[PDB]
Amino acid sequence: SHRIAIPLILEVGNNKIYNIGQIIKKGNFKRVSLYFGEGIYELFGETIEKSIKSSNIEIEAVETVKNIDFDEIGTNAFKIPAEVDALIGIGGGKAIDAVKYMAFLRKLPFISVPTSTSNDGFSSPVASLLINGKRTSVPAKTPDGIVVDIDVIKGSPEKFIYSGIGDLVSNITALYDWKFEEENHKSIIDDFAVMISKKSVNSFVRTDFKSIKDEVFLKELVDSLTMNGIAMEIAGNSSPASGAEHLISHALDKFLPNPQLHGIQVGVATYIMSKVHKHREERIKKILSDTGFFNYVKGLNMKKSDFKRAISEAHLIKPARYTYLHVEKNCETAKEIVDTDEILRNILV
Amino acid sequence: SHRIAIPLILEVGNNKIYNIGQIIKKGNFKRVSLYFGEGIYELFGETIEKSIKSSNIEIEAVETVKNIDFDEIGTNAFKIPAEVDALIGIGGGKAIDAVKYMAFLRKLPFISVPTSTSNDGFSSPVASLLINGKRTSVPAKTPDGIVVDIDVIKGSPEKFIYSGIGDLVSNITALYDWKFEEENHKSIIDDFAVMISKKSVNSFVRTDFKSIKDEVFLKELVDSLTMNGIAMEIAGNSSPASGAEHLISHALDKFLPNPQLHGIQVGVATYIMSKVHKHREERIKKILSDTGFFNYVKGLNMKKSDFKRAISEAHLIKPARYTYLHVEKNCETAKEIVDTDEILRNIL
Amino acid sequence: SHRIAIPLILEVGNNKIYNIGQIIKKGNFKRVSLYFGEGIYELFGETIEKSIKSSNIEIEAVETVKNIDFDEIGTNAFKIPAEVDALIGIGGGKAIDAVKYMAFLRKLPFISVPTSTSNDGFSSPVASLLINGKRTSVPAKTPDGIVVDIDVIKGSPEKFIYSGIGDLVSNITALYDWKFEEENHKSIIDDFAVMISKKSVNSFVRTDFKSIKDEVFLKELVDSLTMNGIAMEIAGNSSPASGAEHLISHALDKFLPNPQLHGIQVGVATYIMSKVHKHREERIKKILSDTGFFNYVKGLNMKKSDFKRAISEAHLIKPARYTYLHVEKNCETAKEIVDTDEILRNILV
Amino acid sequence: SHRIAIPLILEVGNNKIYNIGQIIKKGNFKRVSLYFGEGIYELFGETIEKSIKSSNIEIEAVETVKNIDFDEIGTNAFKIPAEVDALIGIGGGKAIDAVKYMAFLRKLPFISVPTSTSNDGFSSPVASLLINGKRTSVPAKTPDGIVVDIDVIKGSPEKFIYSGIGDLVSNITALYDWKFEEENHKSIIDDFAVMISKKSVNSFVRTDFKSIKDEVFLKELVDSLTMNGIAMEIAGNSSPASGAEHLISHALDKFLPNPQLHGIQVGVATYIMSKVHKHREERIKKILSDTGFFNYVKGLNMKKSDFKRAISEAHLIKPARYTYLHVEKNCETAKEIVDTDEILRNILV
Ligand SMILES: [Zn+2]
Ligand SMILES: [Zn+2]
Ligand SMILES: [Zn+2]
Ligand SMILES: [Zn+2]
Repeated sequence: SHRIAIPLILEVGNNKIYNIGQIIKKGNFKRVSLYFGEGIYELFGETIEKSIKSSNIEIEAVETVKNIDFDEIGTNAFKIPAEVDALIGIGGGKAIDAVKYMAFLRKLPFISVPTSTSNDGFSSPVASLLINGKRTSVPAKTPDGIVVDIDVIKGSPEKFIYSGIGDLVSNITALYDWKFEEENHKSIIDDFAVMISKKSVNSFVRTDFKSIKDEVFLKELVDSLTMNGIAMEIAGNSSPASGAEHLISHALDKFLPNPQLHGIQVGVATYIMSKVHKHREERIKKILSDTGFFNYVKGLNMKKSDFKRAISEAHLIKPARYTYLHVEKNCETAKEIVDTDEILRNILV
Repeated sequence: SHRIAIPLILEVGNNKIYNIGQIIKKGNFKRVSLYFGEGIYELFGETIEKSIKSSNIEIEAVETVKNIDFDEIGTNAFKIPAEVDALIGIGGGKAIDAVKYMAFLRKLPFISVPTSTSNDGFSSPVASLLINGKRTSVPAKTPDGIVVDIDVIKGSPEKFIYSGIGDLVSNITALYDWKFEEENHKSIIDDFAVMISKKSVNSFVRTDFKSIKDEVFLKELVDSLTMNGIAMEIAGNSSPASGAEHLISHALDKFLPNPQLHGIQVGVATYIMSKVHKHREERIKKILSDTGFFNYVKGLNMKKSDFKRAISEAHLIKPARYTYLHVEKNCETAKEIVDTDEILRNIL
Repeated sequence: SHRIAIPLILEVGNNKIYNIGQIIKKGNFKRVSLYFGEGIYELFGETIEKSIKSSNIEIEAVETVKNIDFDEIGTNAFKIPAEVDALIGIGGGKAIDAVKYMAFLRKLPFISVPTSTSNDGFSSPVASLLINGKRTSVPAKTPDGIVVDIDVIKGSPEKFIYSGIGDLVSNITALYDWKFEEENHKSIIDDFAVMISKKSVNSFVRTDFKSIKDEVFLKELVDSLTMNGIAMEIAGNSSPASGAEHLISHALDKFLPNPQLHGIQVGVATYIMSKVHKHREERIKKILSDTGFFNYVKGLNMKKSDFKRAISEAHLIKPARYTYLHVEKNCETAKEIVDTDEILRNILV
Repeated sequence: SHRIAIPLILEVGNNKIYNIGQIIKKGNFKRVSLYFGEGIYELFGETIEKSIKSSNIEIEAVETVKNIDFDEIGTNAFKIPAEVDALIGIGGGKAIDAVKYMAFLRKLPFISVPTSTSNDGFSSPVASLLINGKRTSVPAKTPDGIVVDIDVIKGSPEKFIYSGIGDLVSNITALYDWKFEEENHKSIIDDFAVMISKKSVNSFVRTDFKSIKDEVFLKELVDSLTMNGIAMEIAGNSSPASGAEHLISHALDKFLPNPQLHGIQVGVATYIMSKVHKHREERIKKILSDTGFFNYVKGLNMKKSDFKRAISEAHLIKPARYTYLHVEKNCETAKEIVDTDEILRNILV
């Protein structure tokens, strides 16, 4: 008994920041507040303000987002003046998630304007926040508008792109777990959500590329991450884009003091789960190699022992689900993979 | 650009508590947590648990709700185990609103089982909580189920019934303000929401009654309060049930340390607004008199001065709206009413 | 897996016809066609046209509705110019149902402006048409707008009001059959649909009245009939307003050459079913007596034998349902009622 | 003020016919009727029946669809027994559209099982029928389920594949016209609809292929055509997949006694419109050449003069729209293209 809110505004391409005003006019907002990640205003602020003001939209306030702490977010949410019609979030994944959550708490339209794509948070119904010092995924609301400027994304640090590659590829293992879950009568698949998620991913995986900062490559990456969010909205849950691989990453977040980027953790987890599933192994290996994902991850010195533990505790994150990692045998296989596999032996310490 | 979630389960009548298990089976919940207001478990707890367990539904936890403090609610919300499918709230208005808010934060189905009807919180998309020590109305989510046992309601303290009468009669003034707002191009009316809110209220207002603990009376009261909540869900905002009269009450809440029951404040506010509107004055006067609402309110010693200030600050609660009290002249009229009116001179 | 379209426009009261322009402006229609029942334009046409034109809405065409024949309706439907945004139907039940069906076939918004209330056709998702010479209830679409002028209704012939009373009171038995059906696992009740249908009916039944042309009485009658239609739209089927009593009437329609008004047949059927249900008998008897419904019906000379046959064949109209009349014993009881009951002995031949 | 019904069931791939029973079980249908196009039962009937019966679903009737005449369809619609829960249509485009329309008239769930893909009728909310001897597109309802078996499609006659290519490629010009329309304030674009239609098409256009009976090629063709229909359902109108190119085809249908396949007419129209738009010309030329669409069309001897007339009359099909062909200048340009263009000089007489 669930309701679907497909975003009204979807713009991925060139020259978007400059035209943000005309882009969001479709929402009929009279009065907005802009929330910028640190340093972001210095880069794009004036242009964004000019653009919005010239589209005859008033700006109540311009603020900076400094953290993803649940308490500070709730405080700030209720500080938002009652005459505000809409929230605009401009920045990285953390900034987006914070503003998204405020809009959720105040039941306000939210426009997502990410300056990087480290994951699909910028398009989805879930927010990643700090809850009692621990990074945690919590229900929020899907953005009403998503505006991604590929020029801006071109300029982002490569860590965020690798992170995005990791969160995208996870759709392959997530869908497999979802099907396994259904076969075990522990859920029901949403066919359309599967179809779009699958199409987004397969489009990306097939795209030729010279480098990861390639415009065509980035446009495909962003389109798919956007799609993933909408697929979640359509399904009414995270399954289209979140399976065991995600549960592994969430488990890591609960005991590591300094977890790596969500996308990075999810990517490694996806590789692992592919070998456990014995499904789409070559595709996943190829994309994560060819893009330099594995290369990059080696430099981070993630521990085998931390993954082994996350694998064991993955099921605790969503105990009513039934992924491969809700089965003890599959956990042991997963752990044996982490100890044996050649790529892992290389990129993990 | 808004989505409507009409509750799946609606049950108002006799022998509901005992059958709560079969009633909620429709939701297909596998594992629930029960939250009881203080003293409520001692009264209905065992029965409720038995009923639920016999319908093959697992109970993860049974807890007590001790406040409506936003911080504690958030803390408790994120303590709810991940395997929980649904939240059931059993108790008074404060208890219900707390559990409802947790369900909102965790995106979980919520079953509302009120043991009193002091207001339409038990059926609506808004929660009344403490925010920085101040009672404040905040967005939440409409319950997925509402189960009201009229026997339990029969046994509630009269103060909650009077409160309920007050929150119900407010529909009359709210709808008028809403129409005024539309005429001033500051919103658009949702015709269906107007229809059902109007029907619930008119049904109640016409009902003959010996006393306020009359079963037919109570059943009507509860039906309308339930309707009000669904009306709000349908409209996508509070306007079907919340106009200037409510803005008055919310304004009182911001400066009074010890506000009265929402319903009580809203009732008095409704009487005042009727005279300002010069609309349905006799109906409102009659119902609030005949039920003993006014008598009851006299005993509370609410101050004329507090109402006058609330009237002046009502507009600040929702400055983008356009109720009668968003116009200075109508505020002066409202304040002259509080100083003059005979009933008010008596009960304030 | 079903979608709900609550009407955008709902207006029941005084001075509605004159203000039809301003009332429908909310729909943002640019170009409409008006369909009038026979004689209806003579009464209200100029006013309606003036009002619409003065609200800056173009009128493509003004036409007359002459029948409820399915073939003529389809032909006329596809003659509607492609530039037409909306259809307005002004007249009696047959006229409304015809225009409603055209709007259904062309997927056009429909505004219902009934000049009588012989039944809830003016507010519901079903149309009553002639199919192979037989009156038949068929799926259509709920109006987007309903505009009922109580002054116009005041002036309608009494037969239509009695018909309306009959179609309204049927909620009581329909809801009982629906509950019975659920208990037998042959359907699932929609709680909200039950609540509103129940509230509309109970409001009406309790209303004091001097005569059936009383303004307060008519306003209540119209509100309820309107509610009944919306109840059906909400449930996604007819059950909130259509039970065995309806099946009886539909069965009569299949073998009678000259059936009486839907409402009239339904009313008598409702009385019968109340006795079969042994539920709300006194209320139903009281309302149908007090309003003069029974006295009116006596003049029509409906046959006991026709009702007995309709009772036997009721189940054939909807064989997958499970009302009381899907059980042989209850049919026998129904027939014994028609042969015995004092009121029926007086008002039927 | 419009409601979206995304299909519950979407299956495109191998071994689908045989498993139709398990596939449709998700719909919880208790009793269905199967409607087969001519000759189709002989090919797949027994298997389909077995499969359905073994999934514990009753089959009320098995019938043959013999045409797309509106009158015969209405007659047959109302002959469907009241206890039927769902209609299953198995066959070509005409067959599918006929059964779809019956489901529309009886407000019944519909499962689309196409044995060819000559167009996106099998996934969309519109039906192509004969109205007064003229092929005409009319509002229906989107299927509740779509089941396409690529093995079956492999074995279809090439003319349907070429037809499908033609109806698919039209998305490129349709979207351009839609944007033009919006710029002229004559409609509002649905961003998500644009995104999926665009993604389906671009996926197909990029797919390498040996032949048009290539399994990967076909799977992509079918996925996109499926997507086009859902895009239409999402938008609440046909614009995502129907622009001037379609208006041209529909205009041909109104004066030709023997029109060619919708898809074929649409494909040629799409080439023409691309040159008028001066947009995506090379892509469209490449795909229609490389697939052998143009060579195939040459054999049909469509007349230049017919296209010129269709171009002039295109606007009459939907006069309230504002496509390029709602502007006189663009019409002469289109007509000069038909007289001049090298490809057209070759493939048209
Ligand atoms: Zn993720
Ligand atoms: Zn209230
Ligand atoms: Zn009826
Ligand atoms: Zn087409």
